[PDB]
Amino acid sequence: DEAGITGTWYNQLGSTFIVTAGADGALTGTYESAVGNAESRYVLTGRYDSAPATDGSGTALGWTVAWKNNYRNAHSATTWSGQYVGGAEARINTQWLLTKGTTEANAWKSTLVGHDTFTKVK
Amino acid sequence: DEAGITGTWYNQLGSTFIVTAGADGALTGTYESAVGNAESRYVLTGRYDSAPATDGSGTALGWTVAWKNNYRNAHSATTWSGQYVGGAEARINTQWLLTKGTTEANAWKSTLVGHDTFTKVK
Amino acid sequence: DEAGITGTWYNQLGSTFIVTAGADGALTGTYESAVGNAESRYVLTGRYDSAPATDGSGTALGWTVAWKNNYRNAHSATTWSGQYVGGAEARINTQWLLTKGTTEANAWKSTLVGHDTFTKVK
Amino acid sequence: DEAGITGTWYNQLGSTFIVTAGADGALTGTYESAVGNAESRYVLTGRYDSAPATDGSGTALGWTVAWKNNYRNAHSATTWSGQYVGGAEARINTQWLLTKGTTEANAWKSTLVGHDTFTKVK
Ligand SMILES: [Ir+4]
Ligand SMILES: [Ir+4]
Ligand SMILES: [Ir+4]
Ligand SMILES: [Ir+4]
Repeated sequence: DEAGITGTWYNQLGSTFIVTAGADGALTGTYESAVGNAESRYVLTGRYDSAPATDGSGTALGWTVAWKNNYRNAHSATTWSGQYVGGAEARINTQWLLTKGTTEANAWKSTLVGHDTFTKVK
Repeated sequence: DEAGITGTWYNQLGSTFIVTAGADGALTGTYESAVGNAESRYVLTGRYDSAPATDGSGTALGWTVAWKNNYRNAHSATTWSGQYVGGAEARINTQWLLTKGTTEANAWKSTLVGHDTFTKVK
Repeated sequence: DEAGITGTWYNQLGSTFIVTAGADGALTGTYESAVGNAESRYVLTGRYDSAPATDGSGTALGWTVAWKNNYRNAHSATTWSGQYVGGAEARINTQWLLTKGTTEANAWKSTLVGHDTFTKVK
Repeated sequence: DEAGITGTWYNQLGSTFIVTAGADGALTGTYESAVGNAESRYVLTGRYDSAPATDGSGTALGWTVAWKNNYRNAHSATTWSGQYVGGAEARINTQWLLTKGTTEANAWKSTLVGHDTFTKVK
């Protein structure tokens, strides 16, 4: 699935996700959010199962973005956990955790949860 | 915090997390779970905010492990979203998402959620 | 929104959710899952904000189902946290947590996470 | 476990959770948060598995609080999904989802995730 994951992806919020899969299971690329305190590109890095079960199952994968680059620092980070589903309508369906730096007093409200779907089009 | 994150960490389940922080905000290392379908070490990769707010806030960070190495393939992946808290009792408090490859029929039950705390001792 | 929430709802998995809103903010009804270890109806109970912000915001709400009734006991429970969005395309968008009874050894893998969308049609 | 769940519980944040279990599997009571936009008591309602597996497994359960009462309205709701563990150190370990009413534009950032542990003491 190294081939199928590599490329440009778009989510329901209009975010852009550009990624390269390594044969060992590495994922490198950049992310650009369409929402929130973000601006231009951010590095992403991750892992994917480089030998998925041959039974029509998705390919598990994950990545992280620290929301710091040359333009802004949102003092936060998001990780995406999900699976790549290939074929004629190729999808990466994910749930994500966004954590932001907080004082220990405010740690209870430090983590947002949500879900994104990525397609090759739009 | 590049200095404080780098090193060996242990969580409440007895898992071992060895990590190196880059100055640009990179996190590389290996993970060894004490539970589940895992055996020996797995690559991890991630991002961390390399310039945290000076106000006593934690440092946001995240990483991913694809549960595939030379011994086993659990066809799954876990991402950790959380923050590093330094000082005399240094902690990485996280929530994690574990996704496993599934058929689209079973995608509703593909994702486990939980939380880990890492300390330098134990 | 007491009026708009009350009624029969359907989610993307084909599940059926029948609910009555009280004026005090109570939610009572029954749930029938289309997937998993479930069969016929299960009681649900919950709360909703009975005075939402007049600014075009959704109405926060939640409910719980213990997966035990006269036919089966899945020894689990699911809670839905989300918001009701009214108008011509009325939606309840939720994320859900499904916890199952486990031994303390297996507690790390006790909780599934996912998301459901409910509409009045389909 | 109807007996063991009923009573007053306290979490790591210093919140107070007073609950009555019905024999059918109902949970009614009040919640008082020690943090956030809350003040005095809020109704809670929920479900619990009223016949847990005899194998040393926890008892699955869940509840909801809409953050509206006579004093304040936070336009939000939280659901707790978890299990009751009895014995000499009785615990309700939960993960929780807090959703707040938002505009559809801001729905991506509407949901906080976290975890609470409740004990009978402190
Ligand atoms: Ir979806
Ligand atoms: Ir904790
Ligand atoms: Ir959705
Ligand atoms: Ir805990």
